[PDB]
Amino acid sequence: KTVVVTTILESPYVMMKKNHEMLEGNERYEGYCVDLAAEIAKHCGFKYKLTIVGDGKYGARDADTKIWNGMVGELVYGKADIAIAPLTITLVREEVIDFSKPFMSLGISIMIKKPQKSKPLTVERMVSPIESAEDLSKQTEIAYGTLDSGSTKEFFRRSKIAVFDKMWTYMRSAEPSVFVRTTAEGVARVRKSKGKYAYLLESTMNEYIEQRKPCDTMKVGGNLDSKGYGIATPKGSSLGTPVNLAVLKLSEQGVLDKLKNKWWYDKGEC
Amino acid sequence: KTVVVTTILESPYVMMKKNHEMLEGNERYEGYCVDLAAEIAKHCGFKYKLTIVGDGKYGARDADTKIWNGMVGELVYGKADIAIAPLTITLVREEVIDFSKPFMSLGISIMIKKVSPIESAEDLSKQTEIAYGTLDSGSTKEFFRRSKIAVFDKMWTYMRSAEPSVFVRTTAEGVARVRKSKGKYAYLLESTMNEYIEQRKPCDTMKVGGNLDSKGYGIATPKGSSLGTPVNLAVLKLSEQGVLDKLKNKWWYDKGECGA
Amino acid sequence: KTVVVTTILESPYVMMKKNHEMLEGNERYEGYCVDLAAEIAKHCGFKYKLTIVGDGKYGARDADTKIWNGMVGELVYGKADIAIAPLTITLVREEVIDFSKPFMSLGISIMIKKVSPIESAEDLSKQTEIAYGTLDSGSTKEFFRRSKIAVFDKMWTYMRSAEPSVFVRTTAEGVARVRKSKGKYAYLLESTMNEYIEQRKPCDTMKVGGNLDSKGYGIATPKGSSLGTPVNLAVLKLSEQGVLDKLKNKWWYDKGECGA
Amino acid sequence: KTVVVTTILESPYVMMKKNHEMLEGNERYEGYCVDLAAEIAKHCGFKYKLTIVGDGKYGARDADTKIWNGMVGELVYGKADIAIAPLTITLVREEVIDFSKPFMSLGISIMIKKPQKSKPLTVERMVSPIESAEDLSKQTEIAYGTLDSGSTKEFFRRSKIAVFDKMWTYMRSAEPSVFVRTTAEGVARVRKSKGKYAYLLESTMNEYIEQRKPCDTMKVGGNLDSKGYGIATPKGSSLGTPVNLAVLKLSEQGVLDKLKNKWWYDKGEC
Ligand SMILES: NS(=O)(=O)c1cc2c(cc1Cl)N[C@H]([C@H]1C[C@H]3C=C[C@@H]1C3)NS2(=O)=O
Ligand SMILES: NS(=O)(=O)c1cc2c(cc1Cl)N[C@H]([C@H]1C[C@H]3C=C[C@@H]1C3)NS2(=O)=O
Ligand SMILES: NS(=O)(=O)c1cc2c(cc1Cl)N[C@H]([C@H]1C[C@H]3C=C[C@@H]1C3)NS2(=O)=O
Ligand SMILES: NS(=O)(=O)c1cc2c(cc1Cl)N[C@H]([C@H]1C[C@H]3C=C[C@@H]1C3)NS2(=O)=O
Ligand SMILES: N[C@@H](CCC(=O)O)C(=O)O
Ligand SMILES: N[C@@H](CCC(=O)O)C(=O)O
Ligand SMILES: N[C@@H](CCC(=O)O)C(=O)O
Ligand SMILES: N[C@@H](CCC(=O)O)C(=O)O
Repeated sequence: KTVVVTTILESPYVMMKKNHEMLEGNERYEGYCVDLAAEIAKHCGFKYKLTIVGDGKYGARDADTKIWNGMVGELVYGKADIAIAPLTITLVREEVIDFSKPFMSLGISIMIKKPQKSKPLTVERMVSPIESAEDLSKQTEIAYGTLDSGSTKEFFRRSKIAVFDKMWTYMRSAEPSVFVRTTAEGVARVRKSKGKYAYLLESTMNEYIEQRKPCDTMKVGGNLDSKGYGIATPKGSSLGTPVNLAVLKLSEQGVLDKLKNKWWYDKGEC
Repeated sequence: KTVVVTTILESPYVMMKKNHEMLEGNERYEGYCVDLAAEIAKHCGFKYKLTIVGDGKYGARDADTKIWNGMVGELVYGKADIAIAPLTITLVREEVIDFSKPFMSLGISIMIKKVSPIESAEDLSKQTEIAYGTLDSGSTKEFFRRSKIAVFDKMWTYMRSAEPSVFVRTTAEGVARVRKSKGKYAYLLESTMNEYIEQRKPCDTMKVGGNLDSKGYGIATPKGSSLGTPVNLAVLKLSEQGVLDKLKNKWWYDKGECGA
Repeated sequence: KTVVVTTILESPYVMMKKNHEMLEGNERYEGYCVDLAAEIAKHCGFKYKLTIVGDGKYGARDADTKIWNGMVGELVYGKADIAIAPLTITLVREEVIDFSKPFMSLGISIMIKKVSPIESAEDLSKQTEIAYGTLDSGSTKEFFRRSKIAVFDKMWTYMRSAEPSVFVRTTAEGVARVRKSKGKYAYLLESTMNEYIEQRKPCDTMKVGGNLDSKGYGIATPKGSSLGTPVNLAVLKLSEQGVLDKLKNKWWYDKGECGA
Repeated sequence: KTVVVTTILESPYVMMKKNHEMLEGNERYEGYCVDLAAEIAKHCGFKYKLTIVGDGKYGARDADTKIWNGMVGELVYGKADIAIAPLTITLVREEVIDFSKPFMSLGISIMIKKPQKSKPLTVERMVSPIESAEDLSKQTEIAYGTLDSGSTKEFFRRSKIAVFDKMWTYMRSAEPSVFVRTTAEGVARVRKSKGKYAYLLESTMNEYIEQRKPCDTMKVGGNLDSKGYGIATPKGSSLGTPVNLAVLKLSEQGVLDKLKNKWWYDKGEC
């Protein structure tokens, strides 16, 4: 029996190959997550089929409707067996699905358009109007937002820290809406907003986008928190312990480090 | 029913208080792990008693004996109910005990005395002038022993065949040996311990290069115990509430007895 | 019995003089390989005739047909008696023809137009901005095809799946493509050819990095022929007498039509 | 049946391990040649034993008696089957034994004691009294010699080049004898002669000795010629073709390059 591996289209985790029109099956996709699935299969023998989540969402719970959407919803309602995707381990998600040990460490970072070089002996220096989350919250000329139906938005919603609470209070009543539907949409907003929009995304995606052309964006400050990506399985499933053991084996063998190096830094430019 | 909490004396995780002679119970202990244990107990809602492991070892399996020692042995053999200590999450340990989600990130680092010719670990393995060792009965030693990476294979080949014994009994003794080696001995240890040592007086040791790999400390529970899910949710809630970051800042950088 | 010698038009190995239209026989050819063939004939004591291979290919076997072309094909199928030419000694060729001892050392080198950002082979593979190719039906292409090293595997994967065809038909064609690419294309060729090109006008190309590997040119002879031992002894005698070094200096640095 | 592999005690080709007193068999020795023999065995399956030539000589054709000695001699007379050792491919040797493709390139170089750095804005410069071979031949205040019963001595003996002929003419009638019995003896002579002795050895050994402590010797100029080391085998033997094919396989596979890098440059003490 073949199990369903749900995932989301997000570079560099899951990207379509250039010649993907003539290919079929799992060979159309490429990235970190497809290699992770291949290594998981190598550890524990099973047949898997790569599928993309229908709504293109990571997962969230509506307050009034109380139905999980995205990959978490797909896993909860039995439409998938395992989610090998950049899914953030959160307390609310852990109560409805099973998470393995983290395979990648990350944190919430800020993305802004890279400032032009300041000419004024004849040294060149780069100065950005945002240096930390606190000054980003204090100012009001640059709008900021997160990804809709994501872990960062829920983190800001349920944060009792004064700075993060202030940012959330600004976000919930910002006209026009500062929330985006996709990471690429947020990066496009940052690029075309001429320095008047800051995107709050994970540090891994931020660094990856900064490492590729045209590299007109930069990451400012440090990470707002420390989290991780976990492989998710439904509650009471027989694939949880083998997946956790496989992740631990890959971590000890150094496969994860080599995968990160070959998918993030060996493919950068500029 | 009071829950026995095994732990090890390792700064800044667990320390003996200055007036611990005139104190009883858990009130004679201080550190990151003490506050973490207090918050875990508050979240779960149980009474706990802090106990120090009889042998100052984290845990390992002896060859041709298959007997666990340290806090891992204290857990597999029913002598303890939970282990709130800087216990590295490893593949070998996870097959006998239940680990929660990591609460602190870390990695293997190199500590030398205060140009830094050694720099990275590859250059350290490329030079026989400087000796390097690890802590015995620890995750770093097992990581080096089982490593299939070529560089780490050469490092393990050196350590296993070296006279005198390049391994050390305790982390404090290892950093002392580094201090008194006049730049001839290098210590391999956890990144958090290295940072804590290098931020303290006399600040005669420094950390060179990045982390060799990345692991985490987890709260360990006996396999099949009923405390695994509650402590896992407690760790997740503490991480999302910013408590773990504030505790690390309090016990690593708030004091800062050095100029940096 | 006149011995048919097959060779390829490559500089400075074989050239068609300047007034070849008014010359017949071997007198219309010049170069390192012509002098080497003259020395080999003088040592062994046989009359020889220089012929140019019909197709300007060094030699390879095509998949699903198992037919050799070029000088290797000229030797395996009995069309030639000996091959004095810059023929790289390779494992696949050695199983079908007899190679003598190498008479010239060489290696695979990278060249671009006139500090180079490309630097070594690893950085060249990493930077997708610059395209790199290889001569068709040569030993470099087969070296990259059969290579199991990861970096060379990436290079070969790029070359096979490249649009337009990153390969070239002749060495001069690749030289011209590098010259007219304005620093966008890099050529992968032999070290000796690279040095000869870079030491000639207009001196717009330079060799970067070191040598990817180390190989040698050998005098090829049909398998199980009576000429193998005499030509091997002749090559050894020429090497010990310093004739090969003298010829290389004459044809590589004596002229030197460049600013260096 | 197990064949006999004859070797020479030369570093870093064949070296004894520190704990070689309690070891037996092929595990006693270490170096480049033992790994070469192991790879040859892996390519073509056979059982081999490592022996050291009795007289400790590479091989030379003794005049008058016309009897070969050393590794070449013991290969000719049947007491050895294959010589995996730094044996130079020469015309005289090729006529009595078989030689494979060269597995390592080399040349004749000059070894002199490293001079002290010159005191003279405040830059420090290194100046040596010998820069090439012809100036070494011209002067007479510095003695120089080669290895007895070696390939370099034979090369100088039959060389018709004017400068090499002049060096040979000086060498044959030099008292006390400038020739040494072992490479280590010549290096000791260079070190203890306080700049009044130059040792002519192969470039590989010269570089290896340069890279190790106390590194008080240096190589001046360039190689006098271009040669190579071959895997010798008796004339009309069945092991010549498999040995040649294995050498080609190792060269194309990159094994030889990594072996040479690990033995010569990885263990650099200076
Ligand atoms: N450098 S990285 O982000 O690619 C990365 C991050 C991590 C890795 C491995 C790598 Cl390569 N393994 C750890 C795992 C190992 C054991 C301890 C924590 C989990 C279980 N999680 S992690 O700390 O999130
Ligand atoms: N900054 S730190 O080292 O004290 C640190 C490190 C980590 C924290 C929290 C903190 Cl404060 N939480 C994560 C946990 C949270 C959820 C996602 C990964 C695990 C489960 N583990 S971690 O990445 O090892
Ligand atoms: N200096 S050079 O490249 O023209 C050159 C290169 C080489 C020469 C001679 C010269 Cl002049 N001879 C050797 C041969 C001689 C004997 C030892 C190795 C082979 C057999 N091959 S080589 O190392 O490929
Ligand atoms: N760089 S090195 O001296 O260790 C070295 C030197 C040589 C190598 C391989 C290496 Cl790694 N292979 C060549 C061989 C390969 C094929 C072409 C010439 C011989 C047959 N001989 S070589 O040119 O003498
Ligand atoms: N990785 C997040 C989504 C990305 C983001 O919110 O920035 C998740 O799994 O929910
Ligand atoms: N904290 C580690 C020990 C430190 C070390 O490996 O030196 C463990 O629990 O195994
Ligand atoms: N001279 C080489 C061809 C050069 C190349 O590989 O580009 C040969 O004989 O195969
Ligand atoms: N390699 C040489 C010996 C060393 C030398 O003469 O310098 C030989 O095989 O004879």
